[PDB]
Amino acid sequence: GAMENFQKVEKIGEGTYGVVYKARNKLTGEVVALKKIRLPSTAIREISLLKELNHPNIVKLLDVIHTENKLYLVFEFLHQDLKKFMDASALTGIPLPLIKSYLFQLLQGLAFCHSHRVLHRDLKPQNLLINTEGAIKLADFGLAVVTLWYRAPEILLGCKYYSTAVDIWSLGCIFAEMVTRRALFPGDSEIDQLFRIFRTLGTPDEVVWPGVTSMPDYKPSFPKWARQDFSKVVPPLDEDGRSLLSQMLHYDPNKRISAKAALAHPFFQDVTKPVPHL
Ligand SMILES: CS(=O)(=O)c1cccc2c(-c3nc(N[C@H]4CCCNC4)ncc3C(F)(F)F)c[nH]c12
Repeated sequence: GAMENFQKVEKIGEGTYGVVYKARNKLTGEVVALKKIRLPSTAIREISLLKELNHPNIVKLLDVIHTENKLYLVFEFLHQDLKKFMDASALTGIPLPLIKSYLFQLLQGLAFCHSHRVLHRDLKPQNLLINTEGAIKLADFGLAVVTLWYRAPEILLGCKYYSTAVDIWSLGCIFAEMVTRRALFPGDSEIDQLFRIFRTLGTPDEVVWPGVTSMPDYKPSFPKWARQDFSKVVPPLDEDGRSLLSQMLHYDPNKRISAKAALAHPFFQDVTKPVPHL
């Protein structure tokens, strides 16, 4: 069939959706990442739309193959991801110029996506792919144990209708993690995740987040924790970085900085594109 054209090299992982292989296209010679999804006409169209969402900081969707109760997604292959790179840089830390470069590129990717009203919905270090050229790319565009660490509070509080702000939240959480070498909000249940957020950022109220007390899963019985200083949260990040990060972690989605506006932030005045040691 269609899949005879792909020579499996190795299983590279497995997710909620399905299994990912490193594979070789026998006709093009291309090395690819191949996702097998076990099985809808709406997914076929919504995924096919991702084939046109092409940007240098988005992993390239080469092919959508719907054959025989199975959907295969053929993607560009990259050798490393940010979770593994973070782990390999634990003793030393990712140098700030590279953190900055990565954050900048990811915001370009988001800006592009968000300009087309496409949300990612599920940014996490594992799905941010890096190469030897200094590039970082968004992968695994979510459609609409699964990690909760990068989930925006409006999602946790039961907002049915996400805005692009959910991605900015997630990227802020990733930025802080690259800086501190520890996850910002490592929740192990939805309530633990929400309360970890509250313990750092203050339990939100109508002052800081108009509408919060009407949200579907908002409970008046939530404990009232006070906000901590950001200088406590992400030392030794500089004032530009902390200012940007605070704007990316605003509780209210409508106050949260956009990707486009983040790209103009003074934090990026001295941005460069270093090459990492992989
Ligand atoms: C989170 S999961 O279960 O969905 C999953 C499992 C395994 C690989 C992937 C990838 C992926 N991985 C690579 N490379 C791997 C190489 C090994 C070090 N991590 C990166 N290259 C391209 C992709 C592509 F986005 F195109 F699908 C995306 N999601 C994955």
